[PDB]
Amino acid sequence: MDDLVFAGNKALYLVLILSGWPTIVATIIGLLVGLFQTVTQLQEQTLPFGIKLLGVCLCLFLLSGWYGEVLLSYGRQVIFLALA
Amino acid sequence: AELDSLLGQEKERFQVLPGRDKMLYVAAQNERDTLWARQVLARGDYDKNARVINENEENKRISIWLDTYYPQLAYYRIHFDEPRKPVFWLSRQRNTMSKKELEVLSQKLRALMPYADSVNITLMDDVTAAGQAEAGLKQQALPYSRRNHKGGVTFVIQGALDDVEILRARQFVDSYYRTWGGRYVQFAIELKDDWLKGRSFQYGAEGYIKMSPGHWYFPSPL
Amino acid sequence: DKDLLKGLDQEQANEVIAVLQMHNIEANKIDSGKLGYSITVAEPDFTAAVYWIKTYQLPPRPRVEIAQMFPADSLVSSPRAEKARLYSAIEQRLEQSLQTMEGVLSARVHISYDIDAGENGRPPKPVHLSALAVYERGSPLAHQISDIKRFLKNSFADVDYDNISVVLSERSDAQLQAPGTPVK
Amino acid sequence: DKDLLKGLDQEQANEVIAVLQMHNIEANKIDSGKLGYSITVAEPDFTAAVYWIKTYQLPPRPRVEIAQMFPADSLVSSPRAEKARLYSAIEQRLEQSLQTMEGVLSARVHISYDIDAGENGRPPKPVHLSALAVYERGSPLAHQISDIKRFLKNSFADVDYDNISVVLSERSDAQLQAPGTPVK
Amino acid sequence: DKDLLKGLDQEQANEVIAVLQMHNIEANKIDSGKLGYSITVAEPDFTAAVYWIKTYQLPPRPRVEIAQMFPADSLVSSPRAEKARLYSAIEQRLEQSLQTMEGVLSARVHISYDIDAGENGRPPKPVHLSALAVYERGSPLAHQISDIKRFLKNSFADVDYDNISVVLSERSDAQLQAPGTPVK
Amino acid sequence: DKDLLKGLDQEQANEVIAVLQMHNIEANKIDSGKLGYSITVAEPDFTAAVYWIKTYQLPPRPRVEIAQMFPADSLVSSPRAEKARLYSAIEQRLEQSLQTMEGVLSARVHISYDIDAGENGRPPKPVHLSALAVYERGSPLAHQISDIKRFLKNSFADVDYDNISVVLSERSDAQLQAPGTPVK
Amino acid sequence: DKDLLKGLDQEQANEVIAVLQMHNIEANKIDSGKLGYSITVAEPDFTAAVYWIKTYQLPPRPRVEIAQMFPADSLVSSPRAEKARLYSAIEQRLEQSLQTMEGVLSARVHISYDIDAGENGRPPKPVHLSALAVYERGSPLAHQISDIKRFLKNSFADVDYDNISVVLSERSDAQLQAPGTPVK
Amino acid sequence: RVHISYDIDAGENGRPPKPVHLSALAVYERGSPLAHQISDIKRFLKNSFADVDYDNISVVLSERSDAQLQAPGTPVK
Amino acid sequence: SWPFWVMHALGCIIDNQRGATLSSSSEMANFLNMFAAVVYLQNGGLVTMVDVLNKSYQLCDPMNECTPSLPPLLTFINQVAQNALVLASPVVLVLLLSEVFLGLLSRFAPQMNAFAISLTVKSGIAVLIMLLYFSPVLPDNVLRLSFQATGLSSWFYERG
Repeated sequence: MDDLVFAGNKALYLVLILSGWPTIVATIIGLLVGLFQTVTQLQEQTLPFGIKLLGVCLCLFLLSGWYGEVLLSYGRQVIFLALA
Repeated sequence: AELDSLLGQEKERFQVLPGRDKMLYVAAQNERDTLWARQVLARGDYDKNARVINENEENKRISIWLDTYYPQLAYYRIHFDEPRKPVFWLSRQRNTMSKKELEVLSQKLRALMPYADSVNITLMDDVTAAGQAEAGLKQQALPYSRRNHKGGVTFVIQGALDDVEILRARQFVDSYYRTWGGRYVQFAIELKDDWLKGRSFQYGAEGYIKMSPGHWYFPSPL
Repeated sequence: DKDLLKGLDQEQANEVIAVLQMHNIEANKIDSGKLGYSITVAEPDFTAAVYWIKTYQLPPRPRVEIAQMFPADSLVSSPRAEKARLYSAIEQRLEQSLQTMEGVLSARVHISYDIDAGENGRPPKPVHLSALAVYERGSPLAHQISDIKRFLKNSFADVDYDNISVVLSERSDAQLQAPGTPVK
Repeated sequence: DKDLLKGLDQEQANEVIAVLQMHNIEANKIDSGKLGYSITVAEPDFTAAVYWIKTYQLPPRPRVEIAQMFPADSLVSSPRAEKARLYSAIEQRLEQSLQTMEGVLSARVHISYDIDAGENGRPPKPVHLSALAVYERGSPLAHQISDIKRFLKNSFADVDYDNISVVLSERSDAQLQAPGTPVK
Repeated sequence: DKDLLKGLDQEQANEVIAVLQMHNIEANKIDSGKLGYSITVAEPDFTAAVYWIKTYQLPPRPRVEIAQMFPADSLVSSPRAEKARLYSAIEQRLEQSLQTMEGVLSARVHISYDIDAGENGRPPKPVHLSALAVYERGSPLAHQISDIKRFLKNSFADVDYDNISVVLSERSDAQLQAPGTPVK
Repeated sequence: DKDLLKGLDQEQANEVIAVLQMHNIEANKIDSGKLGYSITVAEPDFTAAVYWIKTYQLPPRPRVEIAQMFPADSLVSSPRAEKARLYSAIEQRLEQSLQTMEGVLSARVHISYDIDAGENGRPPKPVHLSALAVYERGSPLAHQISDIKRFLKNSFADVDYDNISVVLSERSDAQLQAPGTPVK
Repeated sequence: DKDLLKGLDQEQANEVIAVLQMHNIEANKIDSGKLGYSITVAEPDFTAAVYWIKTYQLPPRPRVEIAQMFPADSLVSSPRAEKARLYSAIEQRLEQSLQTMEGVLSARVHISYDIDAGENGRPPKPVHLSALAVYERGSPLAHQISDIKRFLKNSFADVDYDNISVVLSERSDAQLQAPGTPVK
Repeated sequence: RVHISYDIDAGENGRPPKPVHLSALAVYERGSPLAHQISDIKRFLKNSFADVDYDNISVVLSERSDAQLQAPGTPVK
Repeated sequence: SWPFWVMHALGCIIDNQRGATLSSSSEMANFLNMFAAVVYLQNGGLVTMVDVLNKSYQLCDPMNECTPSLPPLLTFINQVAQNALVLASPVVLVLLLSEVFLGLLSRFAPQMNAFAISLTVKSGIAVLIMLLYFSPVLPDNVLRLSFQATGLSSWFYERG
């Protein structure tokens, strides 16, 4: 029981922490572009996607090999708890 | 001032006795009034010597002297209803002391209590001390078991007793101990879990046989 | 002269006075406004007064009820947190109902708490009770153990007469005379 | 005039004076406006009055009802918290209808509550009642049980006479004379 | 004149005076505006009046009805919370309808509440009643128990003639003479 | 002229004067302006007027109807809250119609209410009626019970003559002469 | 005039003074208001006072309860943190109910806590209790052990008489005389 | 001083939990018969838990040291 | 199947408030249903399931015309919805306050595109808030809503 509680607490923790850096690197560049639009008046609502695509695709570029060694380290542990 | 005015408002619960060794004994009657008179003599509002005595603890004080200078003595209790002439309840069927030997004990017990004048030694029977304990234990309709042996008897009350049979037993033991004291007969009230309150039988081939009283008991499913 | 307790409450001060006056030392209760009461004694009575404070564990703690640890201000309320608050008001209403009998000065009732039997398929266990009481002296307190058993029996779902255990006693000897002033 | 208690309200002070005057000491009920009442006794009476405060557990606590633990100001109310507020108003109405018989001065009624039946599909058990009463003296209090058990029987779903228990008693002796001032 | 109670309203003060005048002591009803009423008795009549306040538990509490625990202004109303108001309005209407008979001064009716027999598939239980009454004296109070049963039998769905219990009695003796001031 | 009651109603004061004038004591309907009415009795008649106030439970409460706690102002209404409002207006219109008969001074009608049959798997039960009436004297009131059961029989779907209980009585003696002032 | 402990409070300073007065050395309690109490002894008594501080491990720590580690002010509460808060309140209430027996000055009760059985399909275990007690001297303390096991048995669900262990002892000899000042 | 065995991971698997062990130390006042006072700490500790045995408890106790009451003494140079 | 419909309906409101489901006007509710199907299956489970099925033949044996007892069936839809709503009550109110505060942030500067700014953060707050009460609360309510064999007479009667 205490491992079923631990494995459920860690699956939600890894979802929270792996979707952390791409969702805070697409937030500062969602807010500072609009703060530039508060100084100079622009009425183009479809503007900060041009930076949001480069922000998410460059954050997923440097940490690409890092996600594989957190998914493999958690996926090998849960099967050892399953079988043994 | 005098000692019998430094105590409380009523001069009815204490009693001031003059000692032979130039002391002043205060005769209380219980433990709550013993600390009432010992607080007065402890804080020191009396310029002379005084002591606070009691029936329960000067009966324990001269039992320490007695099993050093007179061992293997059979006796019960010392009664202080008149504190200038105490009564020494001695056993009759277990002593070998003669008339000349009882007077030395009567003088050597007088020398331990300087307030007393003369100790009156009387002899009680050993079978009326256990007959009154068995007739009183049967009048309350209590389950019990008597164990006779040489030099004392014992009464054992076991079982899953209810709330009335503990209060009726405890009210009788503390009223018998005040009269006789626990030197000869001793009660052994104890609670365990078996609805057969003390008794135990074994069953085979003819009916039931009453087993001997032993320490092991069968735990009760009910 | 010398203080031994201060900052006490109202009901905490009368217990310390009633304890010290039983043991022949006279104390004084002084009010200090919003800072509570204070209790002083004389010079020769101080050594005995610290000894009876230490022995009797004075000042008394406030009495605890089981409904104090499950407060009603929480917007969530588990079924373990509703039956415990339901039991804790029954064992206070039965205690307040025992003091209106003939000759009872105080009483204290306890109930067996069952909270985890209904959550699974297990049947609920039987309920047990226990009671204490202090009777006015002059009472035959061996025949009043069956009126508390009769009153406490069918005030609940289904008890037996073995599950109720009441043990009671008579009150102590009355203290009426004044302590007395330490003269030097 | 040594003060025993201060800050008491109206109903708490009349019980303290009604207790102290029974034991040959008198008190004074001094009003203080917003700060409640106050009760003072004399100096030779102070030692006895602080003894009967500790013995009788004065001042009295306010009486507890089961409907206070489950307030009606909640947002949502469980079925466990609705039958406890219904049964707590029934046992308060049944003791107000018992003071209107002849001879009766006080009464207390207790009902057995259902707890597990609120969350389960199990059928409920039989309901048990219990009552106390105080009768004006000179009354034939032996035949007064057959009226209370008959009145209490068919005020519910289905009870039987082995599940109702009535324990009643006559009132104490009257106190009609003044205590007397301490002369010295 | 030392004051017993103050801050009482109109219906409470006419109950405290009606209790003290029965036992040969005077009382004064002093008005105070928005601060309610007050009651003062004489100094020889102070020790008796405190004892009868303690005995009769005066001042009276307000009479409780079951419709006060389930107020109508709630946003959601349970089926359990609507039969309690419906039973607690018939229980008051038969009580106000019993006073219109020949000889009745006061009456009280009690209906048997069932709320847990509604949600289930079990059949509903039979309904029980219980009534009290006070008649003027000089009446044959054994023959008037049959028409209160006849009036109460078919005011509901299906009762029997042995599921109703009527316990009634005659009024007390009339207090018509003045108490009288103490002469000193 | 000591005061008895105040803050009453126009109909609440006409019942107090009608009760006190029956027992040979006078009253005064003193108007208080914006407060209401107030009844003041004489000083020798004060003890009797307090005793008859306590006995007859005056001042009268407002008479309750069943449709008063299911108000039609809410945005949603259950069928339980719509059948109790329909039956509570039928039992008032039948009471208004019974007073126009030959000899009736007052009447009261009760109808058996239906609660559980809206949702339980049972068909609704038969209807039970109950009526009281006060007749002008000189009436052979044993023959009037066949004119009320015939009128109340087919004012509903199907009731029997066994499900209708009529309990009626002739009115009391007339009060015409003045009470009389106390000779002081 | 050499201090050894400062910054204490009210309940700790009366334990250090009561310890040092038993071993024939004096002590002076100096209040400092907001900064707490302070305790000084004489210069010949300083070498012995430091030794008895180290031996008795003074000042005393506050007593720990299980309900301090699971406070009710948290936002969420597990069932383990609700059963530990229930058992730690029963454990204090039985301790305060044993101090009202005849002769008991202090008492301490312990209950067996269970965690693992409540979550899985394994049934809960039996309950074990253990108590300590301090009796007034002069008592035959071999017969006082059966009233405590009778009181402690059916205040719980299912215990036996051999799962309860009572250990009790008479109090020490009283200390009433003053220590005495060191002359040099 | 009292130590309890910390077995808390018994609920992780389907195995039944282990027994609980206790161990206590004590310092007694000089002059006391400290051989007969070892069955009271064992009786008091026996049923404060679920189920222990009498050989799962260990009591190691000892009398206190000799009192130090005299002053140390000022040096001379 | 009463306690698993509550956890699935819990997951469909948690997944609906964060986004990811407005393409029809799931992936999260299949995890709470798979979790409750294991935390019910460890302690008891199949014992109380075949206990209900074995007590069903003790009250509704065939050739006696048993029937599913209509008058309690009508509130069955309401009960699951009420349980799901109370169970999910924190996460909806927190995501509602995150929408009032982000709507208040646009009144100070309307050139923000605050519709899509909230869409990046509500899926992280709907995980962080449910992390604080996933362990202590959720495995209790599956053992609380489980139907047992003692309530079969309130749901099944016989015509004969």
